[PDB]
Amino acid sequence: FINDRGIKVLWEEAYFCPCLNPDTGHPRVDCPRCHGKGIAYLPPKETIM
Amino acid sequence: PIQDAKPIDDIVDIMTYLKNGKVLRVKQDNQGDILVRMSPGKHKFTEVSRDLDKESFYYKRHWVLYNVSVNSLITFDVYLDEEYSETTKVKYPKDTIVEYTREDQEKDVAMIKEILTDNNGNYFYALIGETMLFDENKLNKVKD
Amino acid sequence: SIEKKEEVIAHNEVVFRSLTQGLYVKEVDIYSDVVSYTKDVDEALAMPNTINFKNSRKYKKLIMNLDLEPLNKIQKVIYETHLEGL
Amino acid sequence: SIEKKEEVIAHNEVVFRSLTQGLYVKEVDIYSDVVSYTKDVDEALAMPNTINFKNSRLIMNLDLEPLNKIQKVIYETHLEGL
Amino acid sequence: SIEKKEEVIAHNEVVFRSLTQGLYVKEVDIYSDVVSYTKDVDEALAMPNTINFKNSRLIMNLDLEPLNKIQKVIYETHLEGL
Amino acid sequence: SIEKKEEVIAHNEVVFRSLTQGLYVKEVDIYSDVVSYTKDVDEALAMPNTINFKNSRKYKKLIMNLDLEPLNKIQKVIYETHLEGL
Ligand SMILES: [Zn+2]
Repeated sequence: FINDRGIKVLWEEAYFCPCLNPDTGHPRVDCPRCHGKGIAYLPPKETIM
Repeated sequence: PIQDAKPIDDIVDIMTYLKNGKVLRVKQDNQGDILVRMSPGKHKFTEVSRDLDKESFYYKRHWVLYNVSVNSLITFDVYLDEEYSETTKVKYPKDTIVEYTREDQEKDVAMIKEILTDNNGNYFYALIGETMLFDENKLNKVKD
Repeated sequence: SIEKKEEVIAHNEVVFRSLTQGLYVKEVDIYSDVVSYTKDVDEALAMPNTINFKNSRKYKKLIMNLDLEPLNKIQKVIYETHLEGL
Repeated sequence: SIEKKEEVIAHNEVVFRSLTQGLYVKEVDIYSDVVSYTKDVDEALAMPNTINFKNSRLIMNLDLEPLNKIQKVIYETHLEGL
Repeated sequence: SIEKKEEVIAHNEVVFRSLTQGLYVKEVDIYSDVVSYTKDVDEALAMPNTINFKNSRLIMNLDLEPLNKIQKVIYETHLEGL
Repeated sequence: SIEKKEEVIAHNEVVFRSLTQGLYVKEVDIYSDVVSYTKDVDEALAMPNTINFKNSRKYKKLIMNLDLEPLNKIQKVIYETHLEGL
């Protein structure tokens, strides 16, 4: 049922980047893992949803 | 000849090198190049990196898990990361659609079979079905 | 008689030198080509190289220039405790 | 290699230590006789290491093992090539 | 064509330039010896171009290629027909 | 010895002239017929002609009058840098 009514979608999990400032607790403006957002992401997983 | 490429043929050799732990470089189509690696320690699993440059005090590679498909390895070209050459400065890449003229002044299409050069830097090209060498000007890059 | 020893890193940043001219870069243009120079290490186009700032993007064109020699400028402070008897 | 270096002596003191237990002195009484001991090397009771003080008051106990403590702090830089 | 025009000289200065590297001077030391160079033509170190200054201090280095820099700024109008 | 040159446009506006009278318009009535005149370019019924203000509507009746000669009054400032040697 789910595979039938769903749409193909890329699922990528979220995790806090190591680049977070240890003292303020807020992220670097630019880094490869996360582009200013304080949360990085894992490789995508193909999924129907 | 030129030493800028040494592709691996058998997937068995690829797996053997992965067991040894040496990094690999895996090309893609209209997409960024990939590095692949086997994780160390107790648990063995494949890891990948989107970065390509050599490790240094100012540059470190990032590794993450991924369910790499054997289809990619068997199909796509693979090299040893340490011994890979970034570019060979030639107009036409290897395995590229090209056009030429035969000995009887007949036009024909082909793909590049070999890329060669002399000691003075002049580049000669050999096409499929043509044993003789062709000048860079004599070839024509066919549009997709 | 070093009773105890400790080390600290104050700064760790990259600095570039021209191979032939022997000068250190200080400024670049919009295209990121060198505009100015100095013969002073204390005044240079420092690129941070701490743990967080690795794998930068601001100076990719500068790095690939063969005329430039990157240098890892690192500053340290080391504390040594001596016990010299009576 | 080294591009620039300088050495300075932040402190120079005399530390008192017991001969039997091996622990340094931490706290003392009115006459400066020992009431507490500590295993730390830095927190131990200490006095300036100059002749004037020594002439200005060893004096507390017969456990006669003072220890001249000297602290060296060094500033340096490197230019490590690629 | 031109209906009205006027020319004025906003600045008139002397620029210093190296003979070998070809880069102009940007920053200098206490004695005004060179410590920095720049490729820019306008940002380069410069001094007023008048005889009094010249007599009041070429003096810094043997790279004897100063450059008289003169800036012309012109105001004009046109009445272009149809 | 022009080391470098640059140009700037300060104003760009339209001004109208009577073919026979030689005067410049300054004022119009509700019907947009000419009411007044001047022999001074600095005081005229200027129509803006910058990039944004093209294809106006305020002066359509005025434009079609054959007795009037539109003129593109443009004001410029040009900076020239001279290097005259020693
Ligand atoms: Zn991050």
